[PDB]
Amino acid sequence: AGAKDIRSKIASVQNTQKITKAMEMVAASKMRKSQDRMAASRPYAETMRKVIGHLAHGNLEYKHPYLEDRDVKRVGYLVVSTDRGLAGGLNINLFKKLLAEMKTWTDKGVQADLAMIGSKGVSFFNSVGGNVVAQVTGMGDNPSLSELIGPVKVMLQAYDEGRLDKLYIVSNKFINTMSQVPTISQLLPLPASDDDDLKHKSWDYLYEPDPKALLDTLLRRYVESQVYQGVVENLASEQAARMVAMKAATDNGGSLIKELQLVYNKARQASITQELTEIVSGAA
Amino acid sequence: IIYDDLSKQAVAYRQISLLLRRPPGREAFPGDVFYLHSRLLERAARVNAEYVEAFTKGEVKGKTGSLTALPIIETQAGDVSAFVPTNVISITDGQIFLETNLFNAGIRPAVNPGISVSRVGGAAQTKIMKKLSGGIRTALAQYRELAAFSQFASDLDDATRKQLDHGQKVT
Amino acid sequence: TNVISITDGQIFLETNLFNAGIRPAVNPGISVSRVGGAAQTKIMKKLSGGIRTALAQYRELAAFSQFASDLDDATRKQLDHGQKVT
Amino acid sequence: TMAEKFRDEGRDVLLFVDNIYRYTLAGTEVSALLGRMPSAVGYQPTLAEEMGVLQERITSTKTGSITSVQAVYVPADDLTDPSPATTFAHLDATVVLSRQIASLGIYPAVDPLDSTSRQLDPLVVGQEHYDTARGVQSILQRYQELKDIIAILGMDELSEEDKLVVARARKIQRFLSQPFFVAEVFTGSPGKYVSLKDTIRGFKGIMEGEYDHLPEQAFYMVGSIEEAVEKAKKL
Amino acid sequence: QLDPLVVGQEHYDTARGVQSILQRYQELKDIIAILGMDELSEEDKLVVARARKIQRFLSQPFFVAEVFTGSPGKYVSLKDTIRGFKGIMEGEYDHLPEQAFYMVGSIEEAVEKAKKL
Amino acid sequence: QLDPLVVGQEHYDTARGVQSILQRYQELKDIIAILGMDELSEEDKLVVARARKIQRFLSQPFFVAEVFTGSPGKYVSLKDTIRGFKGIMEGEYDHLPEQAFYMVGSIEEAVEKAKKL
Amino acid sequence: TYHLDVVSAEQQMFSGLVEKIQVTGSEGELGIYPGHAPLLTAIKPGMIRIVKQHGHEEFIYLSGGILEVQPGNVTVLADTAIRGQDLDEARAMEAKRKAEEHISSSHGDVDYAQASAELAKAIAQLRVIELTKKAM
Repeated sequence: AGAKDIRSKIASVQNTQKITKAMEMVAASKMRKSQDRMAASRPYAETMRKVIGHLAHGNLEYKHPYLEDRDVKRVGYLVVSTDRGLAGGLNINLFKKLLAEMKTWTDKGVQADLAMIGSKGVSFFNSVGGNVVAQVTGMGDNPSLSELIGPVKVMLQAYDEGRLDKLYIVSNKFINTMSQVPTISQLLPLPASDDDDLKHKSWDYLYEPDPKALLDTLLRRYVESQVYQGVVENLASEQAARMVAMKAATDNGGSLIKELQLVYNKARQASITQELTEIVSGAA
Repeated sequence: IIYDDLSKQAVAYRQISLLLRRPPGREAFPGDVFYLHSRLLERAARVNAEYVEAFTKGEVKGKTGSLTALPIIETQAGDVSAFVPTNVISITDGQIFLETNLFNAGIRPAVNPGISVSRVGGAAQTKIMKKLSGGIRTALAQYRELAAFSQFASDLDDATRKQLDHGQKVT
Repeated sequence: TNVISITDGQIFLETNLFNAGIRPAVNPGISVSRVGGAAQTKIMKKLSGGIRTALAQYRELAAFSQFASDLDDATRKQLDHGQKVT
Repeated sequence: TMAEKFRDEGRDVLLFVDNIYRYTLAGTEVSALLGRMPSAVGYQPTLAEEMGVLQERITSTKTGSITSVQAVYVPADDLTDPSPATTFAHLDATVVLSRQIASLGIYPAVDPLDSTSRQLDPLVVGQEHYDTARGVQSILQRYQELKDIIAILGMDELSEEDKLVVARARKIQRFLSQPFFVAEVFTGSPGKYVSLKDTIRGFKGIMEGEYDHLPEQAFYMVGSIEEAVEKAKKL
Repeated sequence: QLDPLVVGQEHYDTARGVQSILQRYQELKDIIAILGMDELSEEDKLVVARARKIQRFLSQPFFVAEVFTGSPGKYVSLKDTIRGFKGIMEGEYDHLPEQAFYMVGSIEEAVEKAKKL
Repeated sequence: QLDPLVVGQEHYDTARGVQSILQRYQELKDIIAILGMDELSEEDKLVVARARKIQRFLSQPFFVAEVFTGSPGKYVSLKDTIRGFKGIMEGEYDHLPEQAFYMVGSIEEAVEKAKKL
Repeated sequence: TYHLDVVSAEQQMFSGLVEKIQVTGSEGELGIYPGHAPLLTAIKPGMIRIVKQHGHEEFIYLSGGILEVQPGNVTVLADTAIRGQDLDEARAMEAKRKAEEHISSSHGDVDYAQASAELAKAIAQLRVIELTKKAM
């Protein structure tokens, strides 16, 4: 206590409030920019998926591995996580959801395998002891496809090499500025989609050089694009969670100044009283 | 008239009071410290033409006299809530707050806008200065808060960028 | 505030360090000894010079303890050395 | 004791005290001059009695009333200091003026959220007046935070309930403006005297969507609402 | 009397462990109150959750407080409390809800109460 | 009395330059702590490398402190002080390590010490 | 004329009506005119020639991609950087190495790095909850 120490603390709580207000403004702008960079990604994936749909399960079909439901000896996971704290409950809600289902799987005697995007997940699963075969970190607020090729190349190679039997991406889904749900979704073998190419009996492509050679690259590009989309949705969700977290923290700081100042007033009055009483009652 | 320190006057009044054994009050300043400055600064007045005519017995008739006062106060650590500094803020018509974080940064005179104000305002300001200077003060205040936000926030919008660099020109 | 002025040094024992387990609860950084090294054996005078700086750099980094997952691995070295010497 | 003379003539009086805090302080100075021991925070020992023997003559006798409007200064921004703590024990109402409501161009710049009166009780003011005041207060104090949503996320993010809440809060806020007979000098508009019934009706109206069909500037500086509509007629 | 030679090493180490982690909990409260609990390290949330368990397990229903709570009193021998607290600190009971520990006597009355939630 | 019209623009500009360098280094200390040093621009890494040397060079072995450290003491004229700091800030010594400046004295003794390390 | 979309995985690179294009298809250099029969091919890294209706030419550099033609729309699903099988395997080896050896890189968000450190410094040793008697 002592009025001056309490004043020196009130000053620092006000400073903290002035910091978190700025962090909330920054996050609220980066969220808009990140969800611009988000919706700019729809066209590539849509137009590649229509092509795959026509080419592989429309009016003719191919027996490529990625498209059919072989049995499950072990399962691979691509994990999207942030590189920055203060996001709130995002990352560990996601990690608890993952762990629940990787446990469910290993109950069946199957093994699970992980690849990590972002450093928070890396540190977490290196603490808990899950297996990580590849990782990429330090993407920051500028994810790019040039950097994702590595880990998903690893997971795909290990898929068609037989060492994996199913491939998932775990990530947060930015749905509303205020709500964001952790989701696990499957991207091998390829989830069936609606709108069969019944209308496309009208055309077929001049495949050059060969259709079986093209579909094999189209599917890789598609999977890479879905991983990138997941990374960017999670990156928008990171901002949309950090901003609400800093909102809450600014209101907690503002609600704590109101107690610190009552304690300060009490100390001020006590000091005035006990000084003036010492002067008067001490003199004669 | 410019009182160099109305703070060092309060201290001398306290001294010569406690040596006559008069009972003290808050901060050990004598009970009537407020009445010390009040009866001083309230002499800084503008007095109308009838008062001057009736005082000098008709030797001056058209004029109105006046006496401006600029009392100087010293604040510990920039605390304007202490006994004596807050007494005088209640007696005068405004305050110019000179900020150490500005002065040490070479901003001289370190006039802090927002916290410093004049309660007579533009009625005392010559028309041209009233016209040009109308918006300067709040512009600087908002620039000075925005320039604090900008400390963390790289990549600002180019509306706020044009606000910031302009405030910076004027500062 | 009289005896702190009269004496040649101070050993500040703190109740937070005492509760946390650090016993004896001497708080360096606050505590001082104006005679300093002239009151030591030259071995201790030699070795203890590095403890002062280990703890000084720790007390400068200590604020980040509650964010140590974030830190870079040079400051993490310095911080864990400070913890081990404490 | 001049107001008491006007009271005894059977009138109703209004007594303004330009600062009650300086009354308390003159009491402290005199006390220290007479040499009595200090009490709580340097204030005289008879603080509460010196205050009460004043504030206790301002009451409604059978013959007449004195009503007091007293400018209060609170030292050190502290509502616990013995001087405010004593004064507040006597006040029945409390109106706060705000710099922000002034900068927004609404006058008089009273603050509807911090102003209080311990006559706002269904027993003494009736249920309609009570719940109307409570409604407009809740309206404004939701708008108070919707405005900070808008500040950071932009107007687009709000539900289409909250956009109507904002559109009504803005019109309630405008309708609190009034032209005074004394303000003519400043704004040329002839001052209005708004009987209570008219205020209760105006706000019962705005708060329930009636008069959602006319613009917000038709409420500003108008007077009664049966004039707000006729101003709206000719924008 | 709380000295290893007066009270035995195990009791002493138990008391000092309880103090250590209640204190480490005290240091965390400011950052929890401002930034919310989610910014804690993953092995600090563990400390908070064990400290909040210990705080409850220090509670006890007295034989003279029946008038105020109805619940009957308990008499917890020493041998048994210094076992319960080791249980809580070493993470043996790290799977119970906090309210299992509120107003119970032995650790064996906490585990039962947890069957009722 | 630290203003141009009393001490000369030479001394004044050197003083304000040293204060500027140390201020920017204080800003960069925590970006270093959080992001590591390899993230800085390579003129910022020069601000750091020069700030550390300026920070060392302000130390000096006193004569009376000969009894605490056993080292002999040094007297440095104002000419050599201005010349030394004005040299460090201008990159005339980016080829020396930091420890060459600690408890050294004049600047001519920093170079004589660098050869020895 | 026909509508051409050049899109990467990241962002869209062109969209507008075209009179003709000339593209270096993997099998051979090819040219597409309005109504071209549906075709699907890889393409090699290199330029692509557009003529925006009213004949205004321009050139674009691609790292490869896939060209998909329908009668009224043609789309080049470009990509951000060269693709192969040696290069992708280099990337896969580096990514495994960064896990096998727990190499942790930093992000570049200097703004968060400044605000986080100012906040960690401000929030320290306040002990307010011992001082404000908030129970908690």
